[PDB]
Amino acid sequence: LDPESAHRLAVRFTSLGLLPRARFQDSDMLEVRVLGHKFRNPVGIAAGFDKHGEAVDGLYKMGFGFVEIGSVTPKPQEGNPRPRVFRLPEDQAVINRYGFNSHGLSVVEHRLRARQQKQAKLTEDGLPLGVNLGKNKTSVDAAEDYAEGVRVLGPLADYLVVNVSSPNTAGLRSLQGKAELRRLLTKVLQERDGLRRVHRPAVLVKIAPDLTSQDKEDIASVVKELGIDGLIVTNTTVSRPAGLQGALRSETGGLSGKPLRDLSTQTIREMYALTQGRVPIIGVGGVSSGQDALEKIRAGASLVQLYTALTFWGPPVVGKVKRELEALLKEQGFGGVTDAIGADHRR
Ligand SMILES: Cc1cc2nc3c(=O)[nH]c(=O)nc-3n(C[C@H](O)[C@H](O)[C@H](O)COP(=O)(O)O)c2cc1C
Ligand SMILES: Cc1c(Oc2c(F)cccc2F)c(OC(C)C)nn1-c1ncc(C2CC2)cc1F
Ligand SMILES: O=C(O)c1cc(=O)[nH]c(=O)[nH]1
Repeated sequence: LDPESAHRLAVRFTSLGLLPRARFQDSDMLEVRVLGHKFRNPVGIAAGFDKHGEAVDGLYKMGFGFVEIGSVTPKPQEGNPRPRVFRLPEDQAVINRYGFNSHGLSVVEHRLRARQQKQAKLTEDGLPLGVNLGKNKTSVDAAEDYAEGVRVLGPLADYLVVNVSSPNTAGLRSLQGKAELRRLLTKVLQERDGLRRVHRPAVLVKIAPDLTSQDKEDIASVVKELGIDGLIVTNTTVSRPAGLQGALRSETGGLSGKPLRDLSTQTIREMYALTQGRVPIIGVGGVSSGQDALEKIRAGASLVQLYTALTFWGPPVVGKVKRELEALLKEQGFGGVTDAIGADHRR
């Protein structure tokens, strides 16, 4: 099985509930209140596993405390030619250049509408839903693509993600620069504020691990100025850290998994400091263990996500991360996850 074939089968099996229901019962230690919601546990599935919102209920069954679908583009688009996903088994890493393959807003809108009240119950029970918004390859006006996403899927989401950090769409990461970023996020927040109160989601910005010090300072400034609700830190890296062994290490695309882990943790640490710990962070990149999760929480993450670990450990990795995180919190004298958020910054 090539990686993309495995991905398609994984989504199909998850959607059909063909996996053991997670025996691990979440303790009160793992509960987090952030972004106006209760999260039963802080371990989410990152964007790019369920791009088209086909497997949401199966992912809650796997034991995730929250699910992020997408990225979703306004119009349907095929993304890049195959092959476009590469396994680096020696590195516990993946390189992908999917290029925002998307069923598009209308198809995803109808899928989420079909289970909207089921989701309202799950959200009330501490299992929220995120929607990650992308832009079409041929789009002239990036802000209008994101605005369309807010209008169509904002009403169906607990939080929205403005993905300005895909490495696989020409000119996208340049939306991370200051004057353009202020214009883009002002338009996104105006559109969000225009939705009816019960349909009004939190808005987060998802950033690359590949930003300059200047880029990070500029993002922190704009996020505080505009009242952005949170940051997702980080997307995949276009860097190739020294020591990658995989034969496929020089494939074009975003690198995920263990080689991204500490680059992502350091970006969390920097963004927490630049926002004075006042901007909730979802920490993501190379999480495979309770230790990986707690390092991101101590660096300033309120929640974490994983993806690549699923491809090396399978579905059991979710319960593993939760059980190890609970054990480490007890060992280090934390009452719960909330007490550990940003603990490294208090020395
Ligand atoms: C195959 C693949 C597809 C992805 N697609 C998306 C996407 O559509 N939108 C997005 O924001 N991030 C996407 N990501 C990035 C993940 O959400 C996450 O930020 C990154 O993989 C780091 O987490 P991990 O090391 O636990 O996989 C994708 C990652 C992979 C491996
Ligand atoms: C998470 C996941 C599986 O694990 C399972 C499961 F073994 C049973 C049910 C659900 C699952 F997710 C799996 O099982 C293969 C189909 C045997 N593949 N896989 C996987 N997922 C995503 C990708 C992305 C391209 C990078 C690649 C993959 F290999
Ligand atoms: O669709 C993709 O190529 C994709 C998008 C994104 O945000 N991140 C990633 O690694 N791949």
